[PDB]
Amino acid sequence: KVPECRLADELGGLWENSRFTDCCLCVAGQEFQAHKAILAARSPVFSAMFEHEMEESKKNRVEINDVEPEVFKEMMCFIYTGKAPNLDKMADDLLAAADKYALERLKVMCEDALCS
Amino acid sequence: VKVPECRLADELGGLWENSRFTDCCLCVAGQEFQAHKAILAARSPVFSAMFEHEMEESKKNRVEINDVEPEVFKEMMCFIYTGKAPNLDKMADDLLAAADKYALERLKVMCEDA
Amino acid sequence: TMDEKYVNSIWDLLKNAIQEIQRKNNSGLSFEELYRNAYTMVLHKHGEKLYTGLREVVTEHLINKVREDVLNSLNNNFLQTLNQAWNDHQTAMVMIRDILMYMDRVYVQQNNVENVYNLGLIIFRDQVVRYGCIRDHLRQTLLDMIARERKGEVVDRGAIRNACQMLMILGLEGRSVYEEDFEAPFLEMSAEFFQMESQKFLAENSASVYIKKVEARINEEIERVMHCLDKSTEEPIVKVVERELISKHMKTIVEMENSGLVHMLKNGKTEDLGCMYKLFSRVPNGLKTMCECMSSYLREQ
Amino acid sequence: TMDEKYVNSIWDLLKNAIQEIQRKNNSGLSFEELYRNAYTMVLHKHGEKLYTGLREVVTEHLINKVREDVLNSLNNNFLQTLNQAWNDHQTAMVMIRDILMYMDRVYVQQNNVENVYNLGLIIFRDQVVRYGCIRDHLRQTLLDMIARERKGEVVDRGAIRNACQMLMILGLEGRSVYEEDFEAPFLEMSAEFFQMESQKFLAENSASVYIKKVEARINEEIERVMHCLDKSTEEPIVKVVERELISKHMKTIVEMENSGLVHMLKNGKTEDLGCMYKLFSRVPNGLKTMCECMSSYLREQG
Repeated sequence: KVPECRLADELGGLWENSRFTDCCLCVAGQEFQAHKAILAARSPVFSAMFEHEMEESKKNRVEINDVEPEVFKEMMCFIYTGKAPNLDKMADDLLAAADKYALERLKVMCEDALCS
Repeated sequence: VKVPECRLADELGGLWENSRFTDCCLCVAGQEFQAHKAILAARSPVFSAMFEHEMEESKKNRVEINDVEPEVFKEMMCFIYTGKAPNLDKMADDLLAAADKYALERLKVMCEDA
Repeated sequence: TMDEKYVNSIWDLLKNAIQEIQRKNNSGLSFEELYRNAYTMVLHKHGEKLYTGLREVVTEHLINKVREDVLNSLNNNFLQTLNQAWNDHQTAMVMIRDILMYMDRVYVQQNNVENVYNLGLIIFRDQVVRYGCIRDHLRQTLLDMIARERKGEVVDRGAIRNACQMLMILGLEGRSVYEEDFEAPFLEMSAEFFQMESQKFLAENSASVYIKKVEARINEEIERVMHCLDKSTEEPIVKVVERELISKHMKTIVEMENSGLVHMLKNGKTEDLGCMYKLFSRVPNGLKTMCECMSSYLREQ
Repeated sequence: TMDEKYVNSIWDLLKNAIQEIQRKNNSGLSFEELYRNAYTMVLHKHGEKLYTGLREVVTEHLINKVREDVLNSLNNNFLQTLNQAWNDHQTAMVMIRDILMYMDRVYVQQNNVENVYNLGLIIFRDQVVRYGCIRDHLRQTLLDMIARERKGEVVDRGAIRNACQMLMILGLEGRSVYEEDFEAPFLEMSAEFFQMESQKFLAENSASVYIKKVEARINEEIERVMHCLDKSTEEPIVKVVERELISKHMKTIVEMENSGLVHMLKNGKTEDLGCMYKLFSRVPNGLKTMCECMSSYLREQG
């Protein structure tokens, strides 16, 4: 018998364990390590941020001041694994965060929560 | 309200199939392919070790493999990125060898079904 | 209004970023910051002010700075000046699109306006490429150098290729602009040229040389289209040269004295008789006519 | 024998590479090439040749180079040198096990043999740390530090801690090596010291002071475990303190002529009696012993 796919959980490990990371996201002064190619494949806003020759591409660093780190952390979990286990607590902000970074499925997952 | 189905395998597929933001090169049978170290490492402990150590591949960002047919390689890469092996059934014997060599368990089982 | 004084502050920073991108000074800027700022003012429903300001800024540049570069280059390197403007314009727009990306997503379809990139294309086409003085000169330069190549000269095919493809892109996923600006005047002038040509070539009174000359021209009109002009132009140009070199003069060709199909038959010319089959088999009544004239010679014998 | 020669041939490349890694020359090597060769031996049913080959190449290095290096450092930065060989070998074995990964997955468990890293550990253990002269010197160096720190000296506590942890790991996820090579003599040596200490304390000639001196001794020995030794040694060293200083002298502490429990129990010394209850409750029959000396006394009054 064939095991369930494991893509999500394995990718999840890269973010959890910070393996082979290539950029730094400073969120309200908290530095987080991540991977350009993965943010880019999942969010066209991240993708455009890394593609151009702007301060973020040059320094491999993003300064994010409008997202709370717990909320940012849930957004990142979604980016890498497609899941957001803690969504119910911050559904309000996460939805605002999802919409800013064009994470479409996440924006709808959130909307489902706000309908209750 | 309706939650759309998960799209992680397809979005990631896009990095492989369009060579976007690549950091390493794999030369197979004289054909160069671009890949992502983190993605290969996460999906294969063989690739993971390979890029963890201070060995030639790590130093040059380049891997020379002469043991896998390139269409089989291209399909292994396809599973690594997306968890899908669309052309498995016409290459099942060779895709098996490759998956067992690079410690891709679920692929090895998928292949074994022939 | 305090809330509408902030909103005007965001646009100023944004209008400044766009001009700075317009000048090729991209590196200093912060994508997040600019993107966040444009997001914010759309988010607050100021989408309209954003869009209108964008239209004003892009237009002022292409008209005050961009149009003047091209017009102060009319007699020298006009094509390259136009092409760099176009290349520079594409480059800016790709970075202005992306910082304004949220507007493309939640504002522009919902208000039935063009998206950012297409707006840039529309402004560039109307304010630069279609501006009377440039429009006419572009067309003349393209056609004239094509005319010169036909008279034997060597011209920069490269620039003709770049210029045609800009016209294409300016058609928005369609070929209207290339078709109205270039292809239509091109077909009009090729007709008048192959008309004069064929009458000059028939003034040779030699069928086989007329046939070889025509094939040469036809092979070349096709090679120019496939390597320089848009590939959709193939059919119209072939149709134009076949009508003017072969269809209009078939009876004249097969019936001309001392060079006509009868002269070749009696002589037994074969190499010449094959080259004539290959040419007339291009046309609608082309072989049918050869068979009529040949009938009349077989009639006697 | 031509398939013999082919497999010999592949082993030959590997062995060479392994040896370069052992000399830290790894930068020139290709992980793909080495892994692929190792994989090809197992794949073709020659995991035994690979396995027994790995055993010789690692044994040869540890005997000839690593051990000689250590033997060159007796009484000359011995612990630092042993620890340095320990770290180098750990780094080497991490590179090697990974090149032989296929083997750990496909051969090792199926054939009831140790995985690669543990075979590595077993050889370091048996060829370097338990080579006669090194094993002696490790044990007495460590014991001599502990015994001098007891007397007031300041010794490298990190070094001891690194040596113990090493001994731990060499026991394959159990304490057998740490226990036999360090702990068993540690306690034996410790017992001798405490018994001597008990003779001093008994010259001070006060029960409450003996009792306090012991309370402080237990605490010194617990803080030394937490900071230098494997935590699993806490209970064992505490049992020896208690045996040597309390169980072996309890009647003598309790029945002391002037400071004895009877002396306390009449001179109204509640705190001291308390300090005495805390200490005697630690050991078999400690309270029974106090209750007895009390009981005779209470019985005597009438």
